[PDB]
Amino acid sequence: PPLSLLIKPASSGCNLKCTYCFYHKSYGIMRDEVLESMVKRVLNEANGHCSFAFQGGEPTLAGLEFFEKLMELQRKHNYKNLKIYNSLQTNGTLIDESWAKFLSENKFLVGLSMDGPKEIHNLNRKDCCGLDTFSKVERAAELFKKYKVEFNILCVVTSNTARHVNKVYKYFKEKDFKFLQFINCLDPLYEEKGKYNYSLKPKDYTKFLKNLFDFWYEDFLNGNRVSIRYFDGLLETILLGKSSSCGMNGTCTCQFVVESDGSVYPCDFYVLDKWRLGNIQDMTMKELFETNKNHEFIKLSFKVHEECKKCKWFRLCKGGCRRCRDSKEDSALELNYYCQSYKEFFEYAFPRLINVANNIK
Amino acid sequence: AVPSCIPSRA
Ligand SMILES: C[S@@+](CC[C@H](N)C(=O)[O-])C[C@H]1O[C@@H](n2cnc3c(N)ncnc32)[C@H](O)[C@@H]1O
Ligand code: SF4
Ligand code: SF4
Ligand code: SF4
Repeated sequence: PPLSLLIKPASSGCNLKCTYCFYHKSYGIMRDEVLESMVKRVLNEANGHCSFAFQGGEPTLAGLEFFEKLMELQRKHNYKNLKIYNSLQTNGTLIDESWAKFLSENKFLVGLSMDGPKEIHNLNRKDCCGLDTFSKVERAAELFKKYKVEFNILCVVTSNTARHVNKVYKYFKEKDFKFLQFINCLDPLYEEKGKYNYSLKPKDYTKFLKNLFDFWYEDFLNGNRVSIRYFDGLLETILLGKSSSCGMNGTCTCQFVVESDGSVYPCDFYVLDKWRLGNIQDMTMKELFETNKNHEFIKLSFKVHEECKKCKWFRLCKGGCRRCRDSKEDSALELNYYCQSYKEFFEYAFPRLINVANNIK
Repeated sequence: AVPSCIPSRA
């Protein structure tokens, strides 16, 4: 089968201090021997194609020469002539001409984190000193357009986002950003939910989804296509019965998260000792996947909540992402935290989602 | 299937 990895080449290391972030133990920068062992194993084991996605942490802290070495390894060690996909998620604050050229020439797909216009973005996305970052992220987008880097925007949805969907959507529209991914702001794993100023509560999320869908659909009607990852996945589920977004298919998959020391985990939300599968230097990808830890991680997500069983939306929703059901350590999974939001949203949007699905055949 | 924190096109 193809192989897809999520790599943290600078570990959890980051140059910012975003208020909601729980991703920034740092294993430091991935060493060359780990990088080499990882790239060779993937190219030897994968069939069809493989994908390397660089995340963190701020992955550009690994430095350009790390990524240059990566490309050289891919060039030399792809004995099967697999297709290779590379991608990078970045805060954009360190992007300069050298990065933009590299990313463009090497066909990376880039995800740039931008939470909306200046005020909405800076409220949470602050630097180490507590200062603003929006202008530096705009500069990154500017460099990406200049050098034709393919990029999507990754926007975290906080309570403030829910109150200002008009400003956020209009800003991205003004900037001609056509590929958007809205990520729910999660409270830290196993903490009491909804305790922070930024916390995205179910009633905030319902409001966000309904208003976003309205702006998206009005555009659709007017022939302006805007790709919104969640709505695309619903469309996929409607037309094909499956989605290419993890969290939308009802059960978990092993994401092969590789930390900078080579340790491997099943999902970016669960880089914890109890889910450490082993080390990529010493195990095959098959062996990691077939661990008792991975099998257990996945199988836990197969439990269907009783409310879901009789839910009219079950074939559309599937219970949502396991991370949003995991309220307490080693307690069984609960109903999705956002269950009420999906129900209220589906009642509001489903007729028009079908409308769209028909028109894209 | 990839998670929504990773950039992807459908
Ligand atoms: C933390 S970052 C790592 C890559 C890079 N530092 C960046 O900002 O894009 C990965 C993505 O997850 C998002 N994220 C951070 N904290 C989150 C939370 N509590 N809930 C949901 N998404 C979050 C970030 O905004 C970013 O869009
Ligand atoms: S830039 Fe990314 S990794 Fe860094 S603190 Fe903000 S969300 Fe977290
Ligand atoms: S917790 Fe969510 S994102 Fe992680 S593997 Fe499970 S469904 Fe996918
Ligand atoms: S909307 Fe709620 S009850 Fe229905 S499938 Fe989704 S999580 Fe389950």
